[PDB]
Amino acid sequence: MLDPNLLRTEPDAVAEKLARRGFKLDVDKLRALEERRKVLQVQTENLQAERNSRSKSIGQAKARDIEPLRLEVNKLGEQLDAAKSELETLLAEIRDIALAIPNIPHDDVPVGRDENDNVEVSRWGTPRQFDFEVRDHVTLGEMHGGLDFAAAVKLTGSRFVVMKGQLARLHRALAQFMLDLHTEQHGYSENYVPYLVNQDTLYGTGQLPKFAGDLFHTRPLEEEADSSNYALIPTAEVPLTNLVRDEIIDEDDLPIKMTAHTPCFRSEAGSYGRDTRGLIRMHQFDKVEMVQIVRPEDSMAALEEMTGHAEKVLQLLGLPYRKVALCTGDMGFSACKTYDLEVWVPAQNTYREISSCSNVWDFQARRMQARCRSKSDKKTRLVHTLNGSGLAVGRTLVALMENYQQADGRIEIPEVLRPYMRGLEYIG
Amino acid sequence: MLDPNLLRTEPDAVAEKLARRGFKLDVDKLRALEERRKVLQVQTENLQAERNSRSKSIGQAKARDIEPLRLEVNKLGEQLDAAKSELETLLAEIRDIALAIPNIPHDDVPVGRDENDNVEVSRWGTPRQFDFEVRDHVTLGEMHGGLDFAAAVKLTGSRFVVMKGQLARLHRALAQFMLDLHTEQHGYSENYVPYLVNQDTLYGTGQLPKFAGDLFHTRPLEEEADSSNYALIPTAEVPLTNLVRDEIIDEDDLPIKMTAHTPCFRSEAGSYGRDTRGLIRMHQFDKVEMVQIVRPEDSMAALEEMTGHAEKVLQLLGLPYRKVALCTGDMGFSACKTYDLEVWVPAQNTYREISSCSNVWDFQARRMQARCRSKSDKKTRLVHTLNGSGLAVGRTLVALMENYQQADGRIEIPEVLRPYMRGLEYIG
Ligand SMILES: Nc1ncnc2c1ncn2[C@@H]1O[C@H](COS(=O)(=O)NC(=O)[C@@H](N)CO)[C@@H](O)[C@H]1O
Ligand SMILES: Nc1ncnc2c1ncn2[C@@H]1O[C@H](COS(=O)(=O)NC(=O)[C@@H](N)CO)[C@@H](O)[C@H]1O
Ligand SMILES: [Ca+2]
Ligand SMILES: [Ca+2]
Ligand SMILES: [Ca+2]
Ligand SMILES: [Ca+2]
Ligand SMILES: [Ca+2]
Ligand SMILES: [Ca+2]
Repeated sequence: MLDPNLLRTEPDAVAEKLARRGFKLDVDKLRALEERRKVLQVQTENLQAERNSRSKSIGQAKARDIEPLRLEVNKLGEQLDAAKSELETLLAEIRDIALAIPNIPHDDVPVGRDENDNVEVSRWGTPRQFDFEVRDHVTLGEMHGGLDFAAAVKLTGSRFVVMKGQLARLHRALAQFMLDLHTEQHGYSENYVPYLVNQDTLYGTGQLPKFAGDLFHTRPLEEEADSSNYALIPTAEVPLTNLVRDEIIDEDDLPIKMTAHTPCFRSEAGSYGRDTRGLIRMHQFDKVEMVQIVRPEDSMAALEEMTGHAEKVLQLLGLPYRKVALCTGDMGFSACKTYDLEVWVPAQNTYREISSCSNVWDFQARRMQARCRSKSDKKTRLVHTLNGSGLAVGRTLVALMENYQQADGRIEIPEVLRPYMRGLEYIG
Repeated sequence: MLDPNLLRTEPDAVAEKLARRGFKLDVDKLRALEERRKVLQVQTENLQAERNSRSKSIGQAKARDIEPLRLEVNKLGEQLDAAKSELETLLAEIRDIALAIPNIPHDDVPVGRDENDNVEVSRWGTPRQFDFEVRDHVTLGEMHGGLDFAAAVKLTGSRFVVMKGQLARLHRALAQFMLDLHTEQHGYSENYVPYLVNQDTLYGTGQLPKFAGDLFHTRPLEEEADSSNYALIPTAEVPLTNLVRDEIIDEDDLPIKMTAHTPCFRSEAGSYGRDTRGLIRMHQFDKVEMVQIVRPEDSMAALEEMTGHAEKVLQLLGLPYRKVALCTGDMGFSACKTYDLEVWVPAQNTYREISSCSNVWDFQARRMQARCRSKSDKKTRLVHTLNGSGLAVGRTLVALMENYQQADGRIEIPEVLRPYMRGLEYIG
């Protein structure tokens, strides 16, 4: 959600910023609704005042015949309810527009139309030169009998996997290493969160109203008929960021740095036939998430810090990657500025996204009413929120298996993971 | 699913066994449906033969006028389709009865009506005598700021939790310790499984057709409209046992011992107001599961082995418990024989279930068509399946926090968990 006073005072300036993302703001519709709203607001508030006044006249006369007065108040009450419903219908119309508007890109963001207009910022590591024909992680998984997509189709359907034996152990070791790194070295506090969330949570981080189709939704439970319309989380960013919903945080307690390891569930609608083979694009994947709740003036510095935390995962694992500044046309709905880390994937002869690190500015904080106050200044402001993959575990397994594969298909265990695998040097 | 030949040859004997569970088998209805089935089966198979024959007469005459013959075959085809639909309606009626029948209890199971008729088999450890008033895990969680039920209601709703900081780390350490124990010492192979499963999987392990109401169901995805009617798993027993669905296993490859650490999702319908406070009864809980696929003659020995594996978790953690033989009236739908382990919970002044270990006999194997064959004997048989909690992680956290609490609320970390917590001795 953008600042409503910024949409009211300068809508042409906002429309100009949003045009860089390729989003057309309907300024004329917003203006026409806002002008009708002011007419209905005055009518409604006059009816509210007169009804409140005629109700007090009854109580007055009750002490000192209240029948003609009771009829007057019941007609006024009907008129007010009608005026309030008509006003509320217009408010819902404004909201349907307001809540579908993506975040204003920060000036640091380079202008572009799509991913081909993204800017490379840095590169670390040198892609391995192989003495044999590179096998992809799917072929390597079949060789070890460790990645079974056919069993997952039998259990569920497409875009699911069953991992077995040592490769399952390896995927667990990766998550353990990530959580320990962020909690022991990077100052994040660990969290266990619900994997099902309500509508308020989804509106809070921006999945609702515009991206219901990106989620798996659960039918309500019959003994919780009106309070269990839930959706599976698409990322731990959703429950973690909402932990500060309706809160006033003492600025001394900022930054709040949270980490979680969760499964993530996505419908993966559209882009038909893209990443059909393997673990890159699944309906269920594990991800170690980093979330930061910070003071408005520290979010740009927190983005650099949190991106470096995700980069450290790749560096310690010895995985070559490139850091990319996403352009205006390739950013997510909530982001005002994003960096993607793209890991080297030897069988694809390219870098593939393994992390997305974003500064959300005050966009989710406005929706959640998450604020901070200095006891000194004695003034509240909305916080800034940030989220970053540290990392997507399935895609890290893809990168690890492919970069560390041996001639016979054995997987060399990265040095930093060996204490997580009882000092095991190779799988196979 | 029970043996259909056993329901046909001796239904009174089966009804007698099932009566001990408090289940009334409708023998008269099954007999009446079975007798009508034989009438419809003969009519249908005669129509199938005559249609196949009149179709061959056409091809014959095509080489040598085929119009009166084509009309005859189309009328026969309509008659057969009608006879097949009528037969299929009767088959669905038999199935609705057959697939709602619980497993026949094994003779080892003591006869009883409910949990108060269960038999204690053994006891290990001595409940701690405290020098202060015992705090429950909810009060201890508030003291540490580590178990937050209010944040989870905000994120989702009731029967959910948010764990924060060191108590979240502890819950993770418990799962790590369990998976390592079973994989390193007990011969289980680790697995990463889908947390969403299809209808075939749910029918396979017995959740369907009778217990749809015990599950969270997801609405179908619009781009997978006819293949995404899924449910969240209530236990890793569901995806793990189904890994042998439609398989013929070489008996040399038995036992297949599988472990997984997953979240588990349950609607928790009924028993209103039971275990309202705390982690004992949640909509989402973590559990380290053990599953065994064995030869029919080894399942009773495998039950003792798998129960001992769950007991070893409690012993190494220094948690007093009691082993209970469930009576006929307290067993789950699929089980033919179950042992429950009940851990000491100091604030409740009682033992609470932390594990359920079952021999399912060939009940799920029949539904899944999971079989084994000796290359020697050259004869197939249905396998036996077994499942056991090793353990429910949330309830282990309850037991750990309460049994290891200090006077000031600090949590002493069990010795065996200290290598999982970087040698940390206490939380707080
Ligand atoms: N369907 C998918 N299957 C597997 N991995 C995926 C899938 N979708 C995304 N990822 C991985 O998850 C990472 C983070 O996803 S994101 O949508 O870009 N961003 C977020 O979810 C933020 N909360 C930061 O993690 C991606 O960089 C990618 O590595
Ligand atoms: N709703 C719940 N919340 C928390 N823990 C639960 C809940 N339901 C069951 N458990 C725990 O999970 C254990 C196993 O559950 S069970 O239904 O008895 N049996 C199974 O699921 C079998 N697959 C063996 O694990 C129970 O012994 C109990 O310790
Ligand atoms: Ca501070
Ligand atoms: Ca974001
Ligand atoms: Ca992205
Ligand atoms: Ca063998
Ligand atoms: Ca069972
Ligand atoms: Ca039970």
